[PDB]
Order: sequence, then C-alpha cells, then structure tokens
Amino acid sequence: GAMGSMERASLIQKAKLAEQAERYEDMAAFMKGAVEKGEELSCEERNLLSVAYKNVVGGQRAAWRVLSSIEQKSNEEGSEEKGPEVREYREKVETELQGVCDTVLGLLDSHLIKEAGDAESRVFYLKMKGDYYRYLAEVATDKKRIIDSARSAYQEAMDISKKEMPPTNPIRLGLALNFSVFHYEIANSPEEAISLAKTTFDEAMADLHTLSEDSYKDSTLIMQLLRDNLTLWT
Amino acid sequence: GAMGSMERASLIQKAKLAEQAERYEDMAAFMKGAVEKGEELSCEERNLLSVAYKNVVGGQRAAWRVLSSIEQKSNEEGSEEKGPEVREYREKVETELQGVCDTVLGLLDSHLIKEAGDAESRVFYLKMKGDYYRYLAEVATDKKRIIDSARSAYQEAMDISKKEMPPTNPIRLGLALNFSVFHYEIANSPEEAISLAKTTFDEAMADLHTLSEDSYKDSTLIMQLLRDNLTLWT
Amino acid sequence: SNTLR
Amino acid sequence: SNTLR
Ligand SMILES: C=CC(C)(C)OC[C@H]1O[C@H](O[C@@H]2C3=C([C@H](C)CNC(=O)C4CC4)C[C@H](O)[C@]3(C)/C=C3/[C@@H](COC)CC[C@H]3[C@@H](C)[C@H]2O)[C@H](O)[C@@H](O)[C@@H]1O
Ligand SMILES: C=CC(C)(C)OC[C@H]1O[C@H](O[C@@H]2C3=C([C@H](C)CNC(=O)C4CC4)C[C@H](O)[C@]3(C)/C=C3/[C@@H](COC)CC[C@H]3[C@@H](C)[C@H]2O)[C@H](O)[C@@H](O)[C@@H]1O
Ligand SMILES: [Cl-]
Ligand SMILES: [Cl-]
Ligand code: NA
Ligand code: NA
Ligand code: NA
Ligand code: NA
Repeated sequence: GAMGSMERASLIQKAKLAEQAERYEDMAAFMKGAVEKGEELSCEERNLLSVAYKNVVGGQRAAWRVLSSIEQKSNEEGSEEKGPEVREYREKVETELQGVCDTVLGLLDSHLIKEAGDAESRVFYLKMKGDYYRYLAEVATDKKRIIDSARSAYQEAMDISKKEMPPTNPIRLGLALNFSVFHYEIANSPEEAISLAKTTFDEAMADLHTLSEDSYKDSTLIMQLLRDNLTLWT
Repeated sequence: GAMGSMERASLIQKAKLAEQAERYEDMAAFMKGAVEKGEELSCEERNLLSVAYKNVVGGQRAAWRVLSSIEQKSNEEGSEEKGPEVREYREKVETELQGVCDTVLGLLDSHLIKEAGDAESRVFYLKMKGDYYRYLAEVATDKKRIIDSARSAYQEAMDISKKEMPPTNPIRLGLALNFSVFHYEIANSPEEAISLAKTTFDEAMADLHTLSEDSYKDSTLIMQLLRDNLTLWT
Repeated sequence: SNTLR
Repeated sequence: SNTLR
C-alpha cells in the first residue's frame, strides 16, 4: 500500500495533523496505513480511525441523500423527464460510499476484530462493523442480508458491553444509541428502538454517580442524544 | 480525459447536482470536462466553473494555513524537535494545492482567455487568472515572478472593467475587492489596497441608482466586503 | 433521528 | 482581510 514505507508513528502523527486540518480523506488513509502495520491500536488510535472514516462516509451519505431526494422527485407524476444524469451521478456517489464502507469492513475483518480481546476494543470494533453495514443498508435495495449483518454485529457488541462495561461507559452508550437508530430507521422496529433507548438512558442515569470526570462530557452528550431521539420518537 | 465521453449538457447538469450536494471536487471535474469540449462558456457556466474550483482550493488553503501555523511554531525557540512529518504533510497539501491552481491556469490559457471577447467573460477569466496566481503566491518562497503574474492579470482585468463595465457591475466590484486584497496581503502595498477599495466603494455608491435588482444583492455584498476590509485596514 | 454528528 | 467566502 501507498503508506507501506512510512513509520507507524509518523502515520499516527500525520493522522492527528490531518484531523486538525479537517483533511479526513488523508486522515483515513494514514490510519488505514497504521492499521496495516499489523499491531493492535490503542484507545486513542481507535478514536482516530473511527473519526476519520466517520467524516469521510458522513460527507458521502449527505451527498447521497441530496441526490436521492432529487432522483425520487424526478420520478413523481408530473415531473419532466431529464435523462439518466441524476441516476448516474447518484450511482457514482453510491459506489464511492460503498467502496469506503467495504474498506472499513475489510480492516475490521483483517484483523482488528480477530485480535481484539479487551472489551473496550472488541465492542468498539463490532460497533464500527454494525455502523458500516448500516451505512451500506441505507443505500441497498441484498438489503436484507446487509441488515442482518449489521444486526448481528451490533448484537454481539451489545452482549459484550452489558457483561463487561458499566452502563455509563461512552462506548457502551454510543453503541446503544446507534443500535436504537438502526432499529428505528433501518429495521422497521420503532418499538425496539424506543425500548432500547429508554432502558439505556434510565440505567445510565442510575450509574452517573460512578461516572468519571474524564468521560462525563462524552457520556452526557450521548445521553442527551438518546433523550433527543426519544423526544422525536414519542 | 475521463469526461471525454460525456455530453457537454450532461456535464453541466451534473456540475449543478454536485453543487447542490456540496461535492466540489466532482463539480470541478465536470466543469473542466465541459470547458474541454472547446465551446465558450455562458455566464451561468462561468459561475459554475469559478465556484467549483474556488471551493476546492479554499479547502486546500485552509488546511495549508493550519499546517503552516503548526510548522512555524515547531521552529520557534523552545519547541521540541518532532521530525520531518509536519513539513512533509504541509508539502503534500501544498503540492496538491499548486496542482489545482496549475489546472485552473491551464484551462484559462487553453483557451478560455484567448476566445473571450466580451468584457464580461474576459474580465471574469482574467480575474480568475489573478486569483489563482495569488493562491500560488501565498505558498511560494520564484515568489516574485508569481506575484508579478498575478498583478499583470489583475491589471489587464482592471483596465477592461473600467472601460467596459459600470462601477456597480458585480464582476468589476469583485475584481477590485480581490486586487485590493492582493495589494494588502501579497504585494506589501497597503496604501494601494486602501486607495483601490475606497475609490471602488465610493464610485459604486454613486452608481447605485442605476444598479439592477438582479445584481443588487451580489454587488451590495461585495460593497460590504470592501467596507469590511477598509474598517479592518484603517 | 440522530447518531453522533 | 476577506475575499468572498
Ligand atoms: C483521538 C483524537 C480525537 C480528537 C479524534 O478524539 C475524538 C474524541 O475521542 C473521545 O471521544 C470518543 C468519541 C466521541 C465523543 C462523543 C466526543 N465527545 C464530545 O464531543 C464531548 C462534548 C465534548 C465522538 C467521536 O466520534 C468518538 C471518537 C466516537 C465514539 C463512538 C465510536 O464508536 C466505534 C462510541 C462513543 C464514542 C466514544 C469512543 C468517545 O469516547 C474523547 O473522549 C474525546 O474527548 C475526543 O474528542
Ligand atoms: C451558476 C450557479 C451558482 C449557484 C453556482 O451561481 C452562484 C452565484 O453566481 C452569481 O453570483 C456571482 C458570484 C458570487 C455572488 C457574490 C454571490 N451572491 C450572493 O451570495 C448574494 C447574497 C445573496 C459569489 C460566487 O463565487 C460568484 C459566482 C463569483 C464572482 C466572482 C467571480 O470572479 C471570477 C466575481 C463576482 C462574483 C459575480 C460573478 C457574482 O455575480 C449569481 O448572481 C448568484 O445569485 C449565484 O449565487
Ligand atoms: Cl456521473
Ligand atoms: Cl505526507
Ligand atoms: Na515503527
Ligand atoms: Na439530461
Ligand atoms: Na453536445
Ligand atoms: Na516524528
């Protein structure tokens, strides 16, 4: 790979520079290079990996949604025929998005998840796996199998997190938030989504008297997003 | 080129879709493809070309400034030595930025400027030429020749605009705004920058009773930026 | 519905 | 100093 000649520590240093410069494509490339050195990632390094690809795919998702919206209106009654360009360009963005998801999933499978034994790394990577199958599901039309893959990854992450992490652990909370969104937006299970978000919120509240000052802002933010969703859903 | 098989009208349509999706790299590629069909661009098409590349290079410039700032502090007394990574990554962004500027300048020279006879197209393209030499000047350290190229392009644009356009024409105003910034930021001529901005503002004020409703917001915005700069500079 | 932005 | 954003 193009990063094969760069020191691991240099890749990490440049990923942090790319983050400061909001150069997320570069950041992802540097972190892919770091993963491919074959050593496990630290907590800080996992965060760099996730933020890089989250921002890359986030921009692709936002663009895909803009184009898909334009495409669907072009297929409403009364809409003037305009040729294949909207579909073509939506497909172009879609294919690029799928390629990024496939790249992330390949890294997780080679071999981050295999070597992750600690709960904090294993749940983190399985959550990522669920997240990127979910992003694939958003554009899939095939779709059932992708949805099943997302659910299986989220479920294994959930089982570990509940056995090995306190309720206010930010990774546990962020997994529950995203799995509840999966239920609501992807899997047509709004009641499961609401139940998961509420149980997660309530149990985190009762655990707050143990939560570290370190993690307070992360976990409070995610708790507020759980609350925001519940307000939106109920 | 990769866009050689796509219809000109399809390239324009996809450039507009890319703009809506904030996919500026795609937008620039589509508009480069359109220019390379060999026909002159309309007013609307020139705007698409300029906005696409403005946003591409804008992001590169913002990243370059972040990295250069980190680099200069690494060279202050007391700064811990950290290796070549900051310089290397700044150089990477810099080279990419220069490549985009070179691409724009090549399009302007092949052959947009040559075939542009109307004042509105010729001033537009010469302003672009000054702008992208200016962006090259910002990272140059060589620099004098690039600064001279920017000045020559801006000056020819200025001479045409004053002979052929009313003072409130938005292209004339935006050229004067950017040329005044060139004087202040690039050419070490703050007094020339202030004189140009003030003369431009004052003459546009006296012409406002002729300005179209079409162009009122564009020209008022640029007039406010001239005023903002003058407040910053005086 | 929101995930972390 | 600002140019159009
Ligand atoms: C390594 C360097 C950088 C700067 C990139 O790190 C980024 C963050 O990484 C940790 O936060 C992560 C984190 C957050 C938190 C919510 C950011 N919090 C705030 O906005 C508080 C209001 C101030 C969003 C991210 O997408 C990230 C990395 C992602 C995950 C997410 C990962 O699913 C695989 C599960 C939860 C959350 C968990 C893992 C959180 O712990 C730090 O604690 C934060 O300080 C730090 O900003
Ligand atoms: C073709 C489709 C799209 C949507 C991309 O067009 C964009 C704009 O193109 C014309 O505006 C151009 C224009 C503007 C104006 C200031 C935007 N005004 C506002 O924000 C008003 C507050 C509401 C900034 C751009 O960078 C652009 C294209 C650039 C130039 C600049 C080009 O140097 C080579 C010189 C002046 C300005 C001149 C050329 C202005 O006329 C329209 O008039 C605008 O409506 C329109 O938004
Ligand atoms: Cl396309
Ligand atoms: Cl580099
Ligand atoms: Na090493
Ligand atoms: Na068409
Ligand atoms: Na044609
Ligand atoms: Na170093």
